[PDB]
Amino acid sequence: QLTWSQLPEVLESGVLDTLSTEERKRQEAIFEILTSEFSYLHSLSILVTEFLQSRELRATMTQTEHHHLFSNILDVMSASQKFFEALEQRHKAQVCVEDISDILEDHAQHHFHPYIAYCSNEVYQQRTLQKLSNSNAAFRDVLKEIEKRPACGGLPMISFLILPMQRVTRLPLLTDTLCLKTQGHPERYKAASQALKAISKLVKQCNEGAHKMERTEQIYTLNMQLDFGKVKSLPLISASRWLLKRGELFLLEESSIFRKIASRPTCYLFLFNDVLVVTKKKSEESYLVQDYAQLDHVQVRKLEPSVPYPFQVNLLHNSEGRQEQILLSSDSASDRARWITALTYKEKGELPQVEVTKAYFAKQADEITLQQADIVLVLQEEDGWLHGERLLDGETGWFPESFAHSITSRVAVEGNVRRMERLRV
Repeated sequence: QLTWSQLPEVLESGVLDTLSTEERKRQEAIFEILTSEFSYLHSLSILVTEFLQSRELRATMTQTEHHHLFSNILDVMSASQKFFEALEQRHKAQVCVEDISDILEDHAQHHFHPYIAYCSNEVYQQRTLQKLSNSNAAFRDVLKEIEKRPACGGLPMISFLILPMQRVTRLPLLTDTLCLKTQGHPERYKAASQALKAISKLVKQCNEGAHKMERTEQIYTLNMQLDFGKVKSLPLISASRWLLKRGELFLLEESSIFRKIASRPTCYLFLFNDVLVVTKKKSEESYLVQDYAQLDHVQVRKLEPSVPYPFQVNLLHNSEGRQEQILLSSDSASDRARWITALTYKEKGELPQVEVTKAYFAKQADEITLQQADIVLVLQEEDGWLHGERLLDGETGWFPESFAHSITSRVAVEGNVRRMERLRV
């Protein structure tokens, strides 16, 4: 609750009477990094004490399941503590802290490596929790009882496990504000900038690691599931191929006008960044490929209108070297837009800006996870869904428009745009 200005030691010193307002802000900026860091470190300790070190929870899982669930949280927690400790000594030593940029850069360059591993392991962590919740009875019971305990603060385990990822994404914002407020001293500003570059570099490494691990898992898992026996074999595995969107769609026939809303034939699409694969789902883990085509040679178009939201996918060069047209429909206007936006994947400042109001977690390959106060540029709006590019890292995704509110005041708008340029890769 207390701010640096309200801090008892700062009052007794009475440095307030003679101190530039910008410096008061630099000290509040440094104080925010330390105060935010402690709350996270405390939240990490709850995760370690109530969940990681729960013998009963370990008893419900296997030696291997525990590693995926919790990962190197002990290593990540240890990294956070040493960092807070360095910052704290500076805070205790003097009423007005000279610099913390040296600690910011040093830790990001040499001691923040655990975050990259922890962030990259998210794909496994998520699937491990889901498998445990859906099919492990013993797990569900024990976790609820731990969640009921007062220390968790009636926060669920998942929200603790996502905290390291959230902090590292916000570290550049806190360091940025410092750079803005360190402009007054020339020598310090350069060091503060050194920090943002190192801090922003670390986020890039964590973001890339998450993508490499997640796409590598998807390409191997999908490679087994897609059965290319009937058609000309296509090598799916590649270190470059990733999944744009997957989904079931309704097959449309022009032969019959009188369609039904029951027992409608369907097809399942896997759309990769460079290839579209048309399959028909046999099991939950087998899909029989019917055709495929390079995204260079795929056209998409809305169909003139029941079975609403129809669209036509044209394979100009198909698996057999020929041309084929697929007529599909979806029962969601927003869903059709997401398929067209993906299928046209190959194809500034006047971009409407929105600010996240409620944390949103991505449920699909299209979507982009967003936490509160994240800014997102808006690219397309359809049926209550916004296709947008995250201001912090440039990642683009869909999310419901209900989680954000329009920012119209230019002074804010152009501030975020000028601010995004500073952290732009």
